[PDB]
Amino acid sequence: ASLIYRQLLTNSYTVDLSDEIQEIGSLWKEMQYNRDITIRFKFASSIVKSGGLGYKWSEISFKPANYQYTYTRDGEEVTAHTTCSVNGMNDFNFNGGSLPTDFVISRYEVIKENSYVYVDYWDDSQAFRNMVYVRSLAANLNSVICTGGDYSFALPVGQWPVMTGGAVSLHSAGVTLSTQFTDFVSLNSLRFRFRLTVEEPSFSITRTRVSRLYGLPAANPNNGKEYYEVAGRFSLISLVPSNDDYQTPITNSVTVRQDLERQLGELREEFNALSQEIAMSQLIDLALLPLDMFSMFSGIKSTIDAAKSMATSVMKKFKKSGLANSVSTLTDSLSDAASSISRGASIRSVGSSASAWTDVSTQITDVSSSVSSISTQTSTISRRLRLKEMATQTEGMNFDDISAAVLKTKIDRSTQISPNTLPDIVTEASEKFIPNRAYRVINNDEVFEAGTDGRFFAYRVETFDEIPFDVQKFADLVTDSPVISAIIDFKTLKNLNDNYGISRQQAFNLLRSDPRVLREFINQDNPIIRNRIEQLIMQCRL
Amino acid sequence: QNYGINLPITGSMDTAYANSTQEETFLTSTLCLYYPTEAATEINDNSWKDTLSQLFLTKGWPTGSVYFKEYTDIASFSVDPQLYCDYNVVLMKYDATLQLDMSELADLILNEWLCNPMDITLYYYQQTDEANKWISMGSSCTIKVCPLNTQTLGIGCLTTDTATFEEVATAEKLVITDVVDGVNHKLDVTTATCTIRNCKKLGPRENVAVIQVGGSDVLDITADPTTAPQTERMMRINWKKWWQVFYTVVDYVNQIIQAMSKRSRSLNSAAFYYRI
Amino acid sequence: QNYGINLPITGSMDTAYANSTQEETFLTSTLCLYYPTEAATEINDNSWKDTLSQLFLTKGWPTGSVYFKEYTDIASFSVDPQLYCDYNVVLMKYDATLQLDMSELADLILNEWLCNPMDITLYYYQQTDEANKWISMGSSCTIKVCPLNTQTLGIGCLTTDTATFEEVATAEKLVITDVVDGVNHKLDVTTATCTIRNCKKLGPRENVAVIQVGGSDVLDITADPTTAPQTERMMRINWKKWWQVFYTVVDYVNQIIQAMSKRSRSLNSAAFYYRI
Amino acid sequence: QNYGINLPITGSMDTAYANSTQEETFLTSTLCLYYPTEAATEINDNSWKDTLSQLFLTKGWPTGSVYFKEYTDIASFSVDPQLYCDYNVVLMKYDATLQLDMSELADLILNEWLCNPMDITLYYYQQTDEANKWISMGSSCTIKVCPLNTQTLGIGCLTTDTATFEEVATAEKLVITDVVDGVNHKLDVTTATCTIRNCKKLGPRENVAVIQVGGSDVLDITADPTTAPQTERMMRINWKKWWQVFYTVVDYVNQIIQAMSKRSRSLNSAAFYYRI
Amino acid sequence: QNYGINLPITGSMDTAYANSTQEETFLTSTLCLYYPTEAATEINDNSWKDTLSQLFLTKGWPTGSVYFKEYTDIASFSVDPQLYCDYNVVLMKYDATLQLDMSELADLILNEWLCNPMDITLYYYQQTDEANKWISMGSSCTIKVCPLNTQTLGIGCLTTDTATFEEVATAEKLVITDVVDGVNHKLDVTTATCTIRNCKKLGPRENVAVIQVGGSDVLDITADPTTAPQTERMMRINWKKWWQVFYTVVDYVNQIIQAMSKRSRSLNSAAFYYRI
Ligand SMILES: *[C@@H]1O[C@H](CO)[C@@H](O)[C@H](O)[C@H]1NC(C)=O
Ligand SMILES: *[C@@H]1O[C@H](CO)[C@@H](O)[C@H](O)[C@H]1NC(C)=O
Ligand SMILES: *[C@@H]1O[C@H](CO)[C@@H](O)[C@H](O)[C@H]1NC(C)=O
Ligand SMILES: *[C@@H]1O[C@H](CO)[C@@H](O)[C@H](O)[C@H]1NC(C)=O
Ligand SMILES: [Ca+2]
Ligand SMILES: [Ca+2]
Ligand SMILES: [Ca+2]
Ligand SMILES: [Ca+2]
Ligand SMILES: [Ca+2]
Ligand SMILES: [Ca+2]
Ligand SMILES: [Ca+2]
Ligand SMILES: [Ca+2]
Ligand SMILES: [Ca+2]
Ligand SMILES: [Ca+2]
Ligand SMILES: [Ca+2]
Ligand SMILES: [Ca+2]
Ligand SMILES: [Ca+2]
Ligand SMILES: [Ca+2]
Ligand SMILES: [Ca+2]
Ligand SMILES: [Ca+2]
Repeated sequence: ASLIYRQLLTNSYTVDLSDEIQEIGSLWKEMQYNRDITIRFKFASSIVKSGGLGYKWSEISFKPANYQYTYTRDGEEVTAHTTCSVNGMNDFNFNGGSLPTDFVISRYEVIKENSYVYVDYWDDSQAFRNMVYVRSLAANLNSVICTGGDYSFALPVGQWPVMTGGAVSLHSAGVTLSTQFTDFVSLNSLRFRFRLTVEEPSFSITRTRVSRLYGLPAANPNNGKEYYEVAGRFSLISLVPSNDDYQTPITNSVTVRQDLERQLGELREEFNALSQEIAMSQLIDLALLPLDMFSMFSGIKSTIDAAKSMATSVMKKFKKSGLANSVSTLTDSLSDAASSISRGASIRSVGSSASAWTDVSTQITDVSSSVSSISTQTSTISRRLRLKEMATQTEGMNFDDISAAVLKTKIDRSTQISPNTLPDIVTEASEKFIPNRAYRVINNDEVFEAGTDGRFFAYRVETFDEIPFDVQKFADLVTDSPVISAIIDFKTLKNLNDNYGISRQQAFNLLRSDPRVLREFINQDNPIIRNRIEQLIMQCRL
Repeated sequence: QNYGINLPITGSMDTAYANSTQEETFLTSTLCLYYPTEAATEINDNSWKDTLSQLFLTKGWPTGSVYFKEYTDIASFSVDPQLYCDYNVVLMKYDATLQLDMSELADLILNEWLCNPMDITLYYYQQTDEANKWISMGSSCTIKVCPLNTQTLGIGCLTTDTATFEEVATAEKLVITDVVDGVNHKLDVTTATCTIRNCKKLGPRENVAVIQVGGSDVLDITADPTTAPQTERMMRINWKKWWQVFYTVVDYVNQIIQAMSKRSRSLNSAAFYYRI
Repeated sequence: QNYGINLPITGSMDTAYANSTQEETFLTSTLCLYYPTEAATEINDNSWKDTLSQLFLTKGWPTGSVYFKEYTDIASFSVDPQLYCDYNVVLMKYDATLQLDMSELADLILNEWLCNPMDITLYYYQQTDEANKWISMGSSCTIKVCPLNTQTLGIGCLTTDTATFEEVATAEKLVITDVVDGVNHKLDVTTATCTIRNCKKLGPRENVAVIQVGGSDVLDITADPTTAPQTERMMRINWKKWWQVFYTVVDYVNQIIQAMSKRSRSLNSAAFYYRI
Repeated sequence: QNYGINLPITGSMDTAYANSTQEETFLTSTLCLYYPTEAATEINDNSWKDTLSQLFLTKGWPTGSVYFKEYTDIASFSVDPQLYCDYNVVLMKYDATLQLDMSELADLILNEWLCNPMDITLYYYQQTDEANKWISMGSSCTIKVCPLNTQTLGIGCLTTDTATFEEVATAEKLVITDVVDGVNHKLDVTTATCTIRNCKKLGPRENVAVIQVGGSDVLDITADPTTAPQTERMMRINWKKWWQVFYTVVDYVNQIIQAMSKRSRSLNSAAFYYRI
Repeated sequence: QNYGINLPITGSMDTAYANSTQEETFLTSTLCLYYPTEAATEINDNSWKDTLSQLFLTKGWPTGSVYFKEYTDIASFSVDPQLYCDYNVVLMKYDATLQLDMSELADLILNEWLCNPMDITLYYYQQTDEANKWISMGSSCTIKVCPLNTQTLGIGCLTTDTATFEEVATAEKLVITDVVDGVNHKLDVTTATCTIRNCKKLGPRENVAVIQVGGSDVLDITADPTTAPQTERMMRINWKKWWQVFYTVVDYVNQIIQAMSKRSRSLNSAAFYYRI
């Protein structure tokens, strides 16, 4: 289950890829609204003429156009407002010559297959005031044909050129949420995308060497039509805040905690309270799942926007936390130690040979309690054995597995979810879950053990009796050999052996944190292992 | 109590019976008689309440325990009826034209209800279980309901045009609406004249007995069409004069209250618990 | 499930699993704020209720859980107050001229009262024990009392002459009368504009808190002179602006709720004791 | 000392008491008596300071230890009060109209505070903890608050239009503002007339005692509505003349100092510790 | 945790040196630069503060963590200067005519002074030990002193006539008076124009450093003639351009801060010793 953390870090690069496009871009009840809509829209034309005698036009281009109308839907006269715009246009040009006399078109816009037509749509119906929290949204529409019409050019001399022809089919491709800016309020609207397909009518300009040109110029794209109409259906699923099964809001304009809080302050208490209802054996079963990104983030009942960015938002927050910086510092220290036989003096070794895993550092030191040097050394080492946990250099199930299992079983139960809450609750959970955790390394039927709390223990596997802890041997063992998380750490092991005489195989498995022995002991309702796992779960307190 | 509510109570099938407690029950309780105005009009006496109190005392009630509440008619009494005493006896005059209303009144006062406010202008409303109803009372309540579908569109009604809604109650002092469960309904009611609440029937009341004066067995205190239970608390008598009715009530107060039970009078006098 | 009986509950003094979730209160329970009209006047914002709901929602209360109720003044609010939310907070402004009234108001809402009807025309009334009071409410309650003797004749008064009655309340919107126990009294009350009820103080009303906005501690919710308890539900805050008062209420709403408990009379556990 | 602050101190429960240190404390400390100007006016004497110093000398304070500081009134004294010597006794005259102000002054000088500057013109501000408040003082304060949402838009107040902001103070010489924690607030303050700081309550101030001259217990030195502590350093006395008040202070100086503790004096006399 | 108690510290000599804390202190501490107005005049740039902030950021200080305070001249800066940053550096221009004043300023900001009030009108004053001085500050101080013999009679002066007193200051904006210890002096000071305080020198002030721009080593921060200690917090630089001075300060900010230490008095460990 710890794999999720690793994967987030591993995938953190994609987060950057998101930000780029983003900065290029700019309980609950499900209620359904399938509505048969009729989008009536149109284009506008900007015809800016150049100086001189009027033979030259500086620009003849598209311009967004607004439209209002009323139509019948299930016997309801519904007033609708739409705004049509275009994107990705081809800037053709005509250059009759350098003289002021010759027909010149500096830049005229034609929409082709590489363009897109965007249409905001709104109405005063119920469906369009329930779409603040949206689960799913999908619209189908019959394609429409937009043909270009005639447009004569105002030359006072000679034949009048005419812009005839031109046609494109708009086919529905995608619908999203959008906003209409009024004078004093802001309206939620449905913005439909339409892909263009060139059609047989080819637009040409008379008095010119222009023919068999395809697209839809901006000159007279309406072709005299009052509007362009597409009839279809849009399906919307809205998440309405409801705390009882008999009520259902007509409108969902309700405020949620994240509309007012950006730093979750009291949701920490919600999580700490949720911790009570956690089962033990089933938690182990969940912790043994290789929880990947899909498994972790598939079961959350999100909104339309939240699901679209859950993984990358979580990862954006993830590649900043103390865990990510600790991983980065460990990697840099290892690379520096490997990169130069120059500063073995700067680093001081608590082992036979120098290693980044076995270096002593700042440790401002705590005179509050009489502290042995060995305790400080072991604590400093264990704080990096945590990065060993998150570097696939462990053997048994690790504390990170338990942390991930608790995180999953809590986020699914927690009713507090939002595009900003899941970030900083996954990351801060990984940071603050099980802060005091111990590790052990086995060698020649002897177990060495260290803890971030500063407690160290050396003992024998066959019989759990403590041994003079041999620093400079625990360090050499721990730099290379597999490191085992101490789920059933020495004290619990000795208590269990004294009270519940365990077999050689059971002790073997418990030492290496084998899941099977753990779950079998839990199923027997053994108070000691249950107590230890309860302490571990309550340590996952965020 | 509350911490021991979900605990067993064990009793041997040989424990000796205790002496009669009706005397102490009368000495420690209060009795309320609800009668129409026409009863007092026909009696045509001012001291009749005092005489009834004295007769009840002859039947074992301390002077001060019997109270008499007068209501105009069944319809008016149905607007937020109040049950004051430990024991409530309601003398409902039978009118063949108000059967449903009578039933409704009985259904309200013979049963415990748990009710919530209904902002019909802001929410659609479902009835989740057969025990869920919509109790509306006021000066004049007119309820119009539009059943929606899974797509929040009215069925047989235009969700915006109230004129197409379905009339389930018109100018009602009290009405207990029961719609199909699991269906969201859009409601429009004369909110200025009446209040509508989403209520749950919790069970019987056990301290309100309805005596129907004249008529036949017409009360139906259960919305289920295939049940018309006649509990011990709903009695029926025949009458030609009201003094005989009151003498019958006094002389058989022992039997009337033997069908009722204390421990059910709420702290509030209202006919339903309310949760806003 | 066992509702009519008080069964003992046993617990272990060394029991583990002291879990908690105050969030259960926020999402399941509703909050009601009762404030005077002058507070809204001074605030002078047409959306201040929305802002306060937002701020409460910062504290975990989902929108729609918090309700705001307006009352003109202490005297008007005292006429049959109806507090229905799960948690009730009453911002009562201090008026040095209206001490007793405030006390009475608090005594009515901070305690639980079991009230029976009073027919002053028919019956003479005693107060059996220390918890027995006579609570009268209405637009103008004027209560005059004539104590009797064992021969039923008045003491310092004539039963047939109300002019000699000893006035104890004059034009009161709410008044709690305490007279000598074990003495019959003839009561003259303005029944047209006032209803008087014979009430027993069962105990504290856990889910009602009163925040006194102003002067010093003056409330006396106990008729006994020797004791003037100040329970945790009787808060007191100094003020100059009402926005400050409401901000203090919202910021410390958790402590205000902590000082309160669910109404012991309003849950299924108390079923068939008095109410639900 | 500082390196050993986080070390245990072990003491036997049988160690002999040391002799009284009251005499040594008086011989090695300084006392400040803050009184209103009306006290000096009513006493109407030019040598009363000398008489009080001599009377304190009779009580053990060497000449030169007692100091007398005069303030015009609570409002003027509340503008950055200065506490000069080891023991500060503030005689605060009670006016029923300024209760909150008195409380604020007490809450300023009876507690340690850690304040930081607030650039209300540049940034929005939050109150992180219940111990966090906004203390503003000067010639005249007028604080308008606008809570914002996650999108920085105001709530019940347009960000640009200060006229829509919520007023919490007006022409205040001192005010402690407490807004809902975790919500960003845009502040409009009369920075020209008064300064606002983001302050944190560290704990009690042992070297400052406040004697309330007349009135009742009205001081509230905690913003929490549920708590209104009356610490040993908050005295209250009744008065008809100021000479009696001063004689009472002198005679019971031992008790007053007993309610206070040494080592709480700072180099600076300010009412807070300023970090910038 | 254990405040007000001096516990011994028993560290060992073999524990390894910790990593550099310079970066963390720069990240978590604030720096104040005090310079004369002529500096900003000569620099003649409206954004020089921003450039210096950016350069300090190149040296590791977060943007906005460096404050630039301006003072007119030494005399104006000696009017109770308030140094509130974690690290304070005072760029003091040298003037041969203002040597003593310069020293006085240093003696007030490079040391720690526990000051108690002085009522010259009421009490006579003596300086108990060599660490006790009389610091007077304000618009203009003119201190005249009359030593008194054991007969409380002036020595070379008349207690009644202040013209016979001895002048120790004249029109001073700050002066540290050191008189013979153990002698009671009658003081005549322009109290209306400036204030005097009895101050004990506790020890060095570690967060304040003084950089003398131009001149020679003239500061004498000790009243003792036999000692003229140039501490590590007193720097001296020769200058021609103020831009050069500021570039020197920012370039060697590491060395300047190294010479300084966190104010021992202003921090949590000093709680109930003098502050925080
Ligand atoms: C209380 O919490 C503990 C751990 O926090 C958990 O084991 C227990 O099941 C919870 N609830 C009960 C009722 O014991
Ligand atoms: C109950 O009734 C019996 C017979 O009527 C009588 O003798 C007895 O005293 C009564 N009381 C008790 C407590 O048995
Ligand atoms: C304390 O007081 C006692 C008795 O009053 C006296 O004998 C002793 O000298 C005093 N001082 C000490 C340090 O015990
Ligand atoms: C520790 O000291 C080294 C040696 O100079 C230095 O490079 C490093 O930045 C210091 N700090 C940390 C956190 O390693
Ligand atoms: Ca009816
Ligand atoms: Ca219809
Ligand atoms: Ca139904
Ligand atoms: Ca039926
Ligand atoms: Ca009389
Ligand atoms: Ca009253
Ligand atoms: Ca009584
Ligand atoms: Ca009392
Ligand atoms: Ca004030
Ligand atoms: Ca406003
Ligand atoms: Ca606050
Ligand atoms: Ca308080
Ligand atoms: Ca000087
Ligand atoms: Ca002289
Ligand atoms: Ca001296
Ligand atoms: Ca010297």
